[PDB]
Amino acid sequence: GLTEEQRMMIRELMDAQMKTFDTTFSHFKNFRLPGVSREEAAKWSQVRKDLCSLKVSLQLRGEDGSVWNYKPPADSGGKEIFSLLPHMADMSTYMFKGIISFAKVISYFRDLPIEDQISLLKGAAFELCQLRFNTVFNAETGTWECGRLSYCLEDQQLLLEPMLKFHYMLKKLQLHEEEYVLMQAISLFSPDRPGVLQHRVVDQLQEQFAITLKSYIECNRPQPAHRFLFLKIMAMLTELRSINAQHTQRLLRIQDIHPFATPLMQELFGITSSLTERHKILHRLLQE
Amino acid sequence: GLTEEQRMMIRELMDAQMKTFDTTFSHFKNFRLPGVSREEAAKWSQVRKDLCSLKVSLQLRGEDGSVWNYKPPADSGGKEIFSLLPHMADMSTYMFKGIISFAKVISYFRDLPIEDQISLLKGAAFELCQLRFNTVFNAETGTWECGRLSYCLEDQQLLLEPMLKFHYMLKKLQLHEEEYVLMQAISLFSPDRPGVLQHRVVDQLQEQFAITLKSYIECNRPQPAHRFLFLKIMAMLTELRSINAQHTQRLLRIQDIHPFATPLMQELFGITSSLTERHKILHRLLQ
Ligand SMILES: CC(=O)O[C@H]1CC(=O)OC(C)(C)[C@@H]2CC(=O)[C@]3(C)[C@H](CC[C@@]4(C)[C@H](c5ccoc5)OC(=O)[C@H]5O[C@]543)[C@@]12C
Ligand SMILES: CC(=O)O[C@H]1CC(=O)OC(C)(C)[C@@H]2CC(=O)[C@]3(C)[C@H](CC[C@@]4(C)[C@H](c5ccoc5)OC(=O)[C@H]5O[C@]543)[C@@]12C
Repeated sequence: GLTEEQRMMIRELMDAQMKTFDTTFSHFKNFRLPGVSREEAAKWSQVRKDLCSLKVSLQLRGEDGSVWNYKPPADSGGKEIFSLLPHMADMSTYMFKGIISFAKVISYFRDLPIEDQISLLKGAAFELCQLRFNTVFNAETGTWECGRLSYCLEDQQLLLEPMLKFHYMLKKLQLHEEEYVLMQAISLFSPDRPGVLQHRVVDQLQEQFAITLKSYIECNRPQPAHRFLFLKIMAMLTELRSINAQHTQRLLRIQDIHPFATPLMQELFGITSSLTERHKILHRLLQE
Repeated sequence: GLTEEQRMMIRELMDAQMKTFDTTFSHFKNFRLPGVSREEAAKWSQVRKDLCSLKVSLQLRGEDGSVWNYKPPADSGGKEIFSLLPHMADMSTYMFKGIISFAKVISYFRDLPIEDQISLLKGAAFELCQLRFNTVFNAETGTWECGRLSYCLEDQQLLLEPMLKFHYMLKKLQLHEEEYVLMQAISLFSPDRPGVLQHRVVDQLQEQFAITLKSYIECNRPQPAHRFLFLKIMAMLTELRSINAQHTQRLLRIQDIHPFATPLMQELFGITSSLTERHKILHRLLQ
């Protein structure tokens, strides 16, 4: 059995997840929709590879049963490849606000100095976003099922995209809600994000989330399908950190030649004195 | 061959058609799109019948190669069934303006008194719209191809709807452009529309268009096998008159419980002193 502190810890994380993850996306509104020669050669070739890996069609089900479907242009060579970027920025921004609320509700996060709160969220927002997205990923259809919104991979050869491989591999672990939310906490409380000052405090917090996860698995996963599950999850978290870094770089290349990121995204990802001045939205959201 | 008069009359109609039928729908813009308790319940049950006979899906192909597609809901029970009415009011209004412009170009129509011009257009506008829609109808895919915009039947049992049976049958006749525009003229110059005063003058003009059509077919098509093509065309026109009456009743019932018609549609369909004063937009458009 788990200890009382471990049971209480899982209860609090799960309560926070339920309060701050709009899994039906009911309150995601007012978003944008696609309308109805030197080193620049190499910059465009890269950004074209970057966006082609991120290629999905979009579905919007009306309350009535009606369905709008958007298929992106099939090409790659001009401003047509950027047509979903405003929408993607709005969705991402909505998800990031839910993750910021997730952190704020957690006692262990609330008590950190506000500058470390900023640094941890800068370091983890994309990671916790993928973890939440994975819970609504349908691996059979290659579709993220977001309430009335659906994102469907265009189309083996897609497993070559580390982002997509992550989602398929994580889904195959068949994790419980408790295990997702402990992955979120472990990634959130990463002691070695840039700018974090209380390394030792955050590190001791992370270690207790990891011990709670390992213990949860031991009490609830007797089957041989789940041998080494704890260590697989920890490896997946290390992979998520690498995919995080590849995205930060990917986003900056796209932003350079085609601005699209929202102000909160620019703050989270470093797009241009002290930590609190340079992140006024994050600072405001944390004081609320 | 045709008489030189007949040849000139066909050329006038072809020129009017060329000037006023935006066959690619390039200038249909700014249209609306479906957003992202006694006798009254008996009115709703009839309007539900009226609307589900008028259900298509909507496709919009962007210039960049992207495609937006809209599927309408199942009837259920509520205002969801009205979701495409604003868009259709915009399509119809666009098509009606092109038909008013069509009529205006034609010497034989221009020479009629303004009140009969109004009456003939009120009587025939919907018919000429369907004749023009037929020319962009793809019978194999059940789709009206309107440039970058398509209306697709969803789906044998749809041949039960007179409107759809009309488009499939007319398409099967494989008419020439010249035969369609003569069909438009014969429908437009119908003497028996409500309010027409110069019945005999209009009847004689219609007969000259019918005679021109009959002779066109005699002279251009391989005599036998097209033996009764003219009469088949005339029977399609009769059927179009009845579809026009059914749709007017349909539109009026829908309008009553869910207003959607544009001002021009209100004038054309009688939706509320002299015929001019009750049709100020039509009057303006004709001068
Ligand atoms: C692979 C991809 O296309 O991802 C698409 C669809 C998809 O296949 O899977 C998931 C769910 C993983 C993926 C999650 C995700 O992270 C978002 C929401 C993303 C859309 C584009 C980006 C990457 C956006 C960006 C960055 C640069 O150009 C756009 O940057 C962001 O921070 C995030 O919005 C995302 C989404 C929906
Ligand atoms: C069967 C149907 O779904 O018809 C659809 C699609 C279709 O399959 O075929 C065509 C293309 C011929 C057909 C032509 C047509 O006439 C319009 C534009 C119509 C939509 C509804 C109506 C009838 C509208 C009305 C009246 C009452 O409620 C709306 O009134 C009007 O005057 C016209 O807009 C029309 C349209 C697009």
